[PDB]
Amino acid sequence: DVLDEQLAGLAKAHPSLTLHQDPVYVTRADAPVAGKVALLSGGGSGNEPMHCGYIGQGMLSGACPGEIFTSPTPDKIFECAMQVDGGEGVLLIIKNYTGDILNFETATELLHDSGVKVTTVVIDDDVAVKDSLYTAGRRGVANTVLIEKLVGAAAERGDSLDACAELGRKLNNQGHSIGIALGACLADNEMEFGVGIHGEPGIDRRPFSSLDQTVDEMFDTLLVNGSYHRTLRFWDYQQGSWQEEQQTKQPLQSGDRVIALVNNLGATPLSELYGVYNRLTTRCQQAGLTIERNLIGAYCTSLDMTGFSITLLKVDDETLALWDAPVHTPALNWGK
Amino acid sequence: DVLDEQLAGLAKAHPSLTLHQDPVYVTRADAPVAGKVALLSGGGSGNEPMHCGYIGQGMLSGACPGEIFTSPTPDKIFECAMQVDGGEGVLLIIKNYTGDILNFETATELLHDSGVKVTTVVIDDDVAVKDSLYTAGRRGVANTVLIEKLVGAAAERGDSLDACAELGRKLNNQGHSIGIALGACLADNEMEFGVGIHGEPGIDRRPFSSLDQTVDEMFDTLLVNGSYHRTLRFWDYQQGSWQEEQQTKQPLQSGDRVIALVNNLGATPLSELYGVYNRLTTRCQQAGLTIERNLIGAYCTSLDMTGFSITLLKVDDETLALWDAPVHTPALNWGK
Repeated sequence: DVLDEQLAGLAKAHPSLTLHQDPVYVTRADAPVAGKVALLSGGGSGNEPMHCGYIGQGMLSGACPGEIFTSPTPDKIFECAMQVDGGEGVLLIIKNYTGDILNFETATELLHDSGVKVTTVVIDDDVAVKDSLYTAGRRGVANTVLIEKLVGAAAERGDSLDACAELGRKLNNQGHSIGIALGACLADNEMEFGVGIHGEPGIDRRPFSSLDQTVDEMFDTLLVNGSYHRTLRFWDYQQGSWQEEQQTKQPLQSGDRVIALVNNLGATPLSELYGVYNRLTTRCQQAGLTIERNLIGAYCTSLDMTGFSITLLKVDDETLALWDAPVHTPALNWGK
Repeated sequence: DVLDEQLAGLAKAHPSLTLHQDPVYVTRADAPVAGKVALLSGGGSGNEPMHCGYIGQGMLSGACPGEIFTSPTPDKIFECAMQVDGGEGVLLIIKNYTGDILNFETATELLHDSGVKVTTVVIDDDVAVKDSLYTAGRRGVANTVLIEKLVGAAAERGDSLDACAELGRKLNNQGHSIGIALGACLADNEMEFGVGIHGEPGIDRRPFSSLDQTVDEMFDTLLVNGSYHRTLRFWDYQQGSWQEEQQTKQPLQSGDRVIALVNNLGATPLSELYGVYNRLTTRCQQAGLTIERNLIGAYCTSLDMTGFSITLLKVDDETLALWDAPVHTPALNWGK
């Protein structure tokens, strides 16, 4: 019952959302919104507000929650996508986990065969660990939030499915995240360095000496692990098939302008996140990175894990315009 | 250093805020704003985003943070008030703790003597305990956030100092809060029932059985402890003296329309607060209470305490209009 009660609570708190039953998924109350590319995501419960907190104008059209840390079944994704399609296509944003990849792929193929124009964006921003417990390649973590906002803004503006997907894929190649935990959702004064959002092990356990030193090593790891080459699969709706694409991320470098996300993994005092941000700006300025915009708070949690993550996303004038554009969701709200 | 770093991070993250030094306090960057009543609050650190997260158009003009769970010294309050005064006077919002009461009282007096038109609003919404560790009467807790927004909206509209204060005092008499904790910032499956935001003891320690049963008894206590008679002290700037006023709160009753705040005390998973809200709505509906607006998240924390509080505030059409009015702060943002 607890998950059901939680979802009923969400629907009651937010009349602008619609909680569907049999199967369970969540959409904007006004879905389908005709005339715009629809954005859809989803994944396990326990990462709230990701993704149901991001449903609204300028962001997601709908989301499909699964069981705790467990991919939604493909029926939820298929039915949600059908519900949100506004005739300009549906963009599926998928975090890189083996379950999520499998279920979103099953749904995507069937959607295409049912006449829905669809394609995909995979998120693999976590720089810490290659081939973790539930992931081939790198894990999809808090950069998903930033990409959902930016691609959400483009869709809301009227950009085509192809333009939205291309933007999503580009941003994914330019975003870098790392997380640490001081306690699971460890010995005294010890941290799990490079932790995942489903409790997966990091690079190692190591001493926690101070907040400042912890940020320093997270920041250093973003730079050192920033270069990354891998194959990602995307749906080509013209051909009606999966296409593999080899792509390379460049590390962040001097001259880069970034959006910074300092994210609470569940149980970190907010005061401490401002201390994290303080050290982050100093390391950014020293490395010739300009932080243009920031988000600080609980945007991609891991239940009640004690820890935090840092995400830096390279941006330009055009992406900043997309950032500044209106968003109206439970977790992010600004503009007219 | 760590407090200093956290405040530096805040100032870096939000250029709409100005961090002052010698003494330390925080104001809107555009303060003093001419032609509008200025709103000021403050208190110990450890309750973030209260109060620095509420600085901005439609809410606080400034805030005076103290040391952890410790009132700001009166020099901070005096100097902050001087800075923010826009020639229409300053309203000081004070949570009912002996330290805060003492320090804001010292500052208010000196402000009046220095030519600043000033008055005060005391918050004593916590229904759990009378005469706690650091409180004469009832503790001031999360309803402070609600009053800050509503009075903030009244001041921004151009209401006089007296109207703003009268609104503040009235809302204080119609707002009711209670909190529980499952872990300090307890035995197995035991909760501290009626905990305070500085870790003060509650009504007692009692079993935790389920989230629904906990909400039931929190809600029942709001009703049972709702009636309250006490003396509150306010600054009469016409007489230039402290004036005692005896006032009585009525309990919420069938027919009342309310704003609901479900508040994370620091380490409760967000999903769980929606579960709390689900049950709260059911009990409200059963009791003839109409929840008109809600806030769910971390608005008045107690460092990394595991627990939550529920606040219900009686409202009417006029107050709902003030709720819906624009607000632009780090922690609360909506409207044009």
